[PDB]
Amino acid sequence: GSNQNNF
Ligand SMILES: [Zn+2]
Repeated sequence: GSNQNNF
């Protein structure tokens, strides 16, 4: 699975 962090 792909991941995205929007800090
Ligand atoms: Zn993954």
